[PDB]
Amino acid sequence: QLDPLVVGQEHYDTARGVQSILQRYQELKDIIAILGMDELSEEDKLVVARARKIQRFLSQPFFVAEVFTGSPGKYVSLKDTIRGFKGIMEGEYDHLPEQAFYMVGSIEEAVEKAKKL
Amino acid sequence: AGAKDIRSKIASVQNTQKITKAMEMVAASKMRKSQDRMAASRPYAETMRKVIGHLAHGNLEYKHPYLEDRDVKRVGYLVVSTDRGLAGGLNINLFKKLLAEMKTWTDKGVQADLAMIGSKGVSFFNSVGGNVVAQVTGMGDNPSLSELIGPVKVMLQAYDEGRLDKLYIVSNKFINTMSQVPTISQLLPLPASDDDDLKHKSWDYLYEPDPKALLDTLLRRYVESQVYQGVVENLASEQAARMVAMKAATDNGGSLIKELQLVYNKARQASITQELTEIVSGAA
Amino acid sequence: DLDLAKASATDQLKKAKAEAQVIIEQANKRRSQILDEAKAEAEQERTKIVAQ
Amino acid sequence: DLDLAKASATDQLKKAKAEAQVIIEQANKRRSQILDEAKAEAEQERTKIVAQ
Amino acid sequence: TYHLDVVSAEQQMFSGLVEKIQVTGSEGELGIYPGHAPLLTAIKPGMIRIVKQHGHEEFIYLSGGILEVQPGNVTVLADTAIRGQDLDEARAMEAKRKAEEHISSSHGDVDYAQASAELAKAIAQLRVIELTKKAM
Amino acid sequence: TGYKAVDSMIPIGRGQRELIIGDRQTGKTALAIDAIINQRDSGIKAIYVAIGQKASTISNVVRKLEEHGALANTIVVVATASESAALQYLAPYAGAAMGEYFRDRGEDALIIYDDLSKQAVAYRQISLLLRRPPGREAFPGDVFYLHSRLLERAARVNAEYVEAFTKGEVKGKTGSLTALPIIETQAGDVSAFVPTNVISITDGQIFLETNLFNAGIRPAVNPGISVSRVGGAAQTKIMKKLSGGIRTALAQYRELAAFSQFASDLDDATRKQLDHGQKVTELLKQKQYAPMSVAQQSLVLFAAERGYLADVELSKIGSFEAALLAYVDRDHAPLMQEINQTGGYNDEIEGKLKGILDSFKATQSW
Amino acid sequence: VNPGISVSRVGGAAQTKIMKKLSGGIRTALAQYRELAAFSQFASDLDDATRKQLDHGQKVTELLKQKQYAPMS
Ligand SMILES: Nc1ncnc2c1ncn2[C@@H]1O[C@H](COP(=O)(O)OP(=O)(O)OP(=O)(O)O)[C@@H](O)[C@H]1O
Ligand SMILES: [Mg+2]
Repeated sequence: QLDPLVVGQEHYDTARGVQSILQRYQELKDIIAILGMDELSEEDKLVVARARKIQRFLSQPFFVAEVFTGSPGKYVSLKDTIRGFKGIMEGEYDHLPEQAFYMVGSIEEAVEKAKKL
Repeated sequence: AGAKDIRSKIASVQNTQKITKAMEMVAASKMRKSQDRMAASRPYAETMRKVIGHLAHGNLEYKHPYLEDRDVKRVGYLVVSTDRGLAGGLNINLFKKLLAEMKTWTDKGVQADLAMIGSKGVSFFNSVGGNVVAQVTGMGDNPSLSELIGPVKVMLQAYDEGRLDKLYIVSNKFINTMSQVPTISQLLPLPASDDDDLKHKSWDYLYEPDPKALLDTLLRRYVESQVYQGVVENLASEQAARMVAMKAATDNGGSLIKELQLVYNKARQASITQELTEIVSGAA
Repeated sequence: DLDLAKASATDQLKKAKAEAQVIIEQANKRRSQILDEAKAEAEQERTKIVAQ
Repeated sequence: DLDLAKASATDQLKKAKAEAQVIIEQANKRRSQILDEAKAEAEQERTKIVAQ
Repeated sequence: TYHLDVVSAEQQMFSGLVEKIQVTGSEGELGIYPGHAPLLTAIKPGMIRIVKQHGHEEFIYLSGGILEVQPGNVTVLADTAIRGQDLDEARAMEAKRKAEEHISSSHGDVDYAQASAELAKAIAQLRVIELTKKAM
Repeated sequence: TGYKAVDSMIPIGRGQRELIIGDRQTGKTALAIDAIINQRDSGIKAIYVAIGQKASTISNVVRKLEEHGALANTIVVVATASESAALQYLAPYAGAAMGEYFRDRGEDALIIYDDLSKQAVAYRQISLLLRRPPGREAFPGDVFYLHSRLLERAARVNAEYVEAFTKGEVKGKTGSLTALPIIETQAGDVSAFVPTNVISITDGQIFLETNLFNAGIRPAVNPGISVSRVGGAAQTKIMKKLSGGIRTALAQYRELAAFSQFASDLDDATRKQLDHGQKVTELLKQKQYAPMSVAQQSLVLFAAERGYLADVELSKIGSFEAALLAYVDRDHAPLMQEINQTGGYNDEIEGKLKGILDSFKATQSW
Repeated sequence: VNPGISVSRVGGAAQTKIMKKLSGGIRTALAQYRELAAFSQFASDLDDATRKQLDHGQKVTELLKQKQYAPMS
């Protein structure tokens, strides 16, 4: 069911963009390992950070995992999910740390954690 | 064993063989470009060496420290090395030749100092414990002279300041597209020329402003060019050595495919029979 | 001025072609809208006639 | 050579003005073709769904 | 006319036939016509004018060098970067510091890096020997 | 089949047996039902035999067949995943008999057997439940003679055979039945048992590659490993002329683009082959239910082969292809008619197609 | 013991809170070591940033080794 005709072009484009960013990061990972990060081009040094933040943001605290972690769970609507990923890929959050996205719910919790962090 | 585990390894060796073929192709192109850049560098050194030979060994031979054999108490080497792996034995052949010639020197009780081009030589000589005193690394495909200036300057300053009494470059000579040899050659005091410029009897230069300062600059620039040439020849030797090494690795992979496919065939036959025998013998 | 005229002709051509493309994409959006209206009408028409 | 330059510049500008007017007129033609075809398909789909 | 070479330590810069040149020798401007007597001089950083025969004029920027002229021939052993007592001492100072520390840079061969890492992952943990009964 | 990739690279003839083979979820069923839908407005009658399919797939298939109007042409034979294995094993033979009725009367039929591998599993179940001895992978001994005696019925029969069978009621016609069996491989191991049997039976295979399918290359036909051994004898002349290079050009492009990843700053001669291959590989994909007529495919391939892409080679080649089709459909329909009726190719038609692309490139946008 | 190929589905629920606190960095250090393990056969081609992870994961692996019949409190 993941095609534009049933999910809409916005959802399809967001998903394909996330996959493309993560694939490009998986490519760059070995150049980073051998050469070191300071050799990457300035647009690749941005793909790296944005992929690393995507890779954090799609983790999530579950209500039932609380007994494993103590932290409360979060329920995220599909609208907030698309809004968050579509914002991250477009650079609206290039100013936040990476750990601002780890184990958060909606992107509002990301900005509020960074403000706290 | 296991038929699937072996087929997975067969695929992984085929993928390795493909990577090594691509590396062979890339190296075989870089070698041509490098050995043409090698030929683009001859005229400067040749025409400067003819000038130096006219000033130094011709008529009215001027006196300079670099020209004459002062007594030796310590020795300096400029060592060229790669920044990269997969080149075969090239750097270790060169460094073992250096350590042998440097040990022969230190039998006589003389001290030795090293300046390094390239990261491999830095790593090896620090593991060995050599006395490296200057270095440049990360030359890549693009060796500049304006980066050689530094370590050559340190070794020239140490010579004229009277510390170093002999100066060498240590490098691989590119000879054939499959033959390269590690060599040590003397830079300073200036090697003797074979040719005699007695046929330049018929003329002399209008030296503006004055010959002695001009001969000083000429000798400094010539040592620099001879070092740059030794770097570019070693870089083309690196590309050819990587080409040959990746060729050999591709043939080793191709043999290992045969040996793994034989083991896979035996495994899948044994699996077919052990299954069909269990089925047939189970039916009372 | 001969080479400036060449740059003016090429700019005029590319400007006109991009200006035509915005007209075409406006037609495509209109088509998508009017077909969605026709579908939603046929959906309601079905629900009424099958209840009857 | 300046008189030749003026002739060539004016001729090429005349060609580019004609080609721009052709491109945009055909873009309007395409747009009209799309909008007619969408009207016909709007009824073709509606009739299909109601017969279904 | 006479033959002119402008040669750097890296690559050649000019090899045409010339009617005259103008240079700034260290001891002043200097204009070489055909047949000029043998001469040797430094030249200062700055432009050289060539007029190729048939009178075509062009300007080449030189970071310095040595000019040497011969019977029917001339050459400009041009430097590739600005040279000086201080610049060269700064470069030697950095070359010394990088060796007194153990700081090293990264080659720019991204192609070698890609192929090296793909081969390093591909060759890892094959277990191909002992699986293959090759002794060696 | 209405697919640019197959109709150019892998031509199918009336009476051929072409194996649609590939891993799970790579467009096998889509490619088969789009071939059926293309058969609408041809003399060919279509049959779809679904073996072991879940009922939702069959519901969707029938809705799409009637939606695109192809259903009035075609017979649908159903043995769903929950029905007794006897019904699944004996289905394709019923479909083959319904098709052979048309074959024996001097008409043309086309039949698709969906998952012959599921028929082989249903025959294995029914065989083991009767205590019959097993074979290489527990499949009974005669599993080859299961698929063989089915696929050998797909044939073209000469006019004397149909004349004698129908007792003289039809004289000039030759009958044919065309089979497109589908086989599902696991991780692309073509050398499995049932796949290498069916590959030893048929006259070609359309190998569908999963890593091309996930990269958005749909349909994901893999050149080189896929062939038609009947070949250009079935192909129409214009398609045979235009398509001669495309398959080898694509295979060498793929190997060169595999090399490319390790070689930046590469020769400017291969830089052009590796662009033109990347454009042709971008051009040959198309949307789910859009079959394309021989004239539309022919002129798109003429555009690709005679260099008219190289400026638009940038991007938006999909919009270029759609606009080119709509332009040619507006003006030069008498030529599309000539091409669709005759399939012939002439220096005069070559000049006409040059004039079409020259007029399109100068005057339209995408 | 081969970590990472070996699983416990009980996890920290069966650990003292000091152990549960301290174990997560061990898990992440060995996971990074396992990912960066391949490059180890070409260690001095690598960058120092990844090198510090590679030689840290070796030191953790060396720290887990333990003699028989010496239980630790
Ligand atoms: N040309 C195409 N363009 C876009 N989507 C396609 C195309 N072909 C197939 N798909 C989509 O890919 C999916 C898989 O297609 P299909 O069902 O034909 O695969 P399959 O191999 O027959 O499946 P299975 O092997 O599981 O029976 C479907 O959702 C289908 O809509
Ligand atoms: Mg399917």
